Amino acid sequence: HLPLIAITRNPVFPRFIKIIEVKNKKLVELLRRKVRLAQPYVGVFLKRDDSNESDVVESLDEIYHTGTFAQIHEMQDLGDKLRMIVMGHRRVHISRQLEMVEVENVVHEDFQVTEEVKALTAEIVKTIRDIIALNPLYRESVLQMMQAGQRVVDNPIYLSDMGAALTGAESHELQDVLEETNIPKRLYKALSLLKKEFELSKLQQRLGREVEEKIKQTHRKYLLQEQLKIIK
Amino acid sequence: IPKRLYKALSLLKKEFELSKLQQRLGREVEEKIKQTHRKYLLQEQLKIIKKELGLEKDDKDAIEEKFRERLKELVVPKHVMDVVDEELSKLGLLDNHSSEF
Amino acid sequence: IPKRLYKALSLLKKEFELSKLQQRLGREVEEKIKQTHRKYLLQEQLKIIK
Repeated sequence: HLPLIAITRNPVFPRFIKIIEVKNKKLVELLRRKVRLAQPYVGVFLKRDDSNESDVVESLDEIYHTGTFAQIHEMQDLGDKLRMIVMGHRRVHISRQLEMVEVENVVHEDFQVTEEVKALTAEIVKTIRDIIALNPLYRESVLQMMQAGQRVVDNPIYLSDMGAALTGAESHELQDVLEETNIPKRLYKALSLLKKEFELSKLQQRLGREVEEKIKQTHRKYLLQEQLKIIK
Repeated sequence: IPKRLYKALSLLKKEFELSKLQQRLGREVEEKIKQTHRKYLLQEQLKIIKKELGLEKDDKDAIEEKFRERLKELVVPKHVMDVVDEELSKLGLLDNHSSEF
Repeated sequence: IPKRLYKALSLLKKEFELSKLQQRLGREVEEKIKQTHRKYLLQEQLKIIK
């Protein structure tokens, strides 16, 4: 029941530490007004097409109905005066933000047989492992800490979200995956997103080795011609 | 001995069958994503051409862009236009600092 | 004895600054060469894709 925040280009994927550094100075007044609460919290939302900070403060329809309530970690202000840390813990999809009413409709229906439902997880983690091996993005200690063989994945949906967060697809695609209600449908799209990044990555590696090997085919023949010259 | 041998083989068969049906569904997903047009892949490379450097300064592209938006305004003919286009190709061949540049 | 230690140490620091200056100068010139050829890789990638 707080006025909307100026997210200012900061996606907070579920189970993914993130930082928010809004440029406006009117939000610092609200951040200083909420230190009195015993259980403080802050929400994180996603922006609609054609981002505009003036529309966030002018109108309240721009922000998506989805929200991510969470608890604060610690304020710092090392360099800037507005450096808050954010995380994605409590997802919400407001029925009507304009008319804030909210409800934790965090559906996670699953069929009784949960045996063949983890076969897709194996493909998601092997494809993500191949994305970080052929296209290394993040550290590999996090993958060894949270393994699928440890039985510590109390929220498979959250771990799948953690895996789908590695994709660089525009925010809209993430919103589209969030709109999906069935679990295999969003997982199928997440796998598709993973391959979608994979195509670009494989293209980039082929292009890099191609240009580099072309440079070598240049200079190696120059080494041969240089040998020719010196013998001449 | 024959029971353990067949059950072990069966375990390999069924686990491979799960991996095979899932891998086939994934190959089909790969086919449906590969349906994405080749323009998207070449467009990714097109963005890579413009996103290797940070700024537009200290380059022949800068001058090429001011003169080329010019070219777009003043309605050049097909001859002089193509002649300056091929000459601009040479200017691309020409060095950033050469005295002839 | 502490004065000779002071003067000898002063000589050590005097050499240490000049030496560090020479290495900094060398790495700077070399990094200019690296940024040259690396930007050549970027412009070459631009060429090949174009």
